[PDB]
Amino acid sequence: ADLVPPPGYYAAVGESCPAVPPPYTGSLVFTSEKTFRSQIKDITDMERGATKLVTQYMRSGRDGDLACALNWMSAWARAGALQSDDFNHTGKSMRKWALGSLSGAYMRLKFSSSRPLAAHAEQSREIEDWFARLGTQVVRDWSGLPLKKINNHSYWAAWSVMSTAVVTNRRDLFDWAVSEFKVAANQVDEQGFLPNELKRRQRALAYHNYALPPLAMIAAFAQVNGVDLRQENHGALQRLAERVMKGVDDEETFEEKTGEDQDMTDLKVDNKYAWLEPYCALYRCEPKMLEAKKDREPFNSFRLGGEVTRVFS
Repeated sequence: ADLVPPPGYYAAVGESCPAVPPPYTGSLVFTSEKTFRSQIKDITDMERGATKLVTQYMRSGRDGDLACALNWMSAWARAGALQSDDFNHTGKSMRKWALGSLSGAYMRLKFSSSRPLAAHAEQSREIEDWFARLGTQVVRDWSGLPLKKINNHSYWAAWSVMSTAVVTNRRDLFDWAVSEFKVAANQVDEQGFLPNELKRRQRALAYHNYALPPLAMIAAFAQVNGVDLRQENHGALQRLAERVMKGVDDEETFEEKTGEDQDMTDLKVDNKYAWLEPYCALYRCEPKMLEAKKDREPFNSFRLGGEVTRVFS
């Protein structure tokens, strides 16, 4: 049967157009900060602008908004943007993040019970082929790695692929994302830690928290296509999630494991707990987990397709 997203992505619509950043067709050889931000400017201007044009069409229904979202994505699609075989770790990291954001947003157009795309067949097909080509490329980018190398980058890659899988109806890509999810569930030790993110020393809590959104989104998407991943490695996802919340409350447990006082800069912002939306859709959340969900809504996370609250509701 055809791959589907969670119920929320079938939401009805409602219920000019700036010039498109030059499509990035270059080699993806970037610097991992002011330099980095500048090298990836057209990619950043794309991922934010397209997502916000989708968001605003889904809210407003105005038919110019749709035209503009599809002109933006189909320009990049038609041009073969981010397809290069010349890449470094940072450029392949950028390919998958951009796939992640744009496919996550376009999902709402693709599956809305309004059928916005019924009028835009050609441009829609240009965009789905582009996402499938990028999805096939991401798979190559993060395959044949030993456990020592499999970390947050592989998890977010697996989400970008899953998002692509459902948009393009590609079971090959679905299956890859589920396997990657399985590897990641197995990385979760008896205590709910990921050894590789324990290497991040003072950032190990932040990086543990950064792993939950991709993994929870993959579990949410797998479940609506009949693949329940909630009990993987004795409920590893729930084990990792619980452990992350004990840590954000009480830092000490991570300081004890890493021997290091934890930087709480990336546990500050509300966007960074958006994983509570798909997680509490999957697991019976306790009042400490539902309260953190209640007070920070509604979540906007570009990297997950924008309005995450609206699609888990």
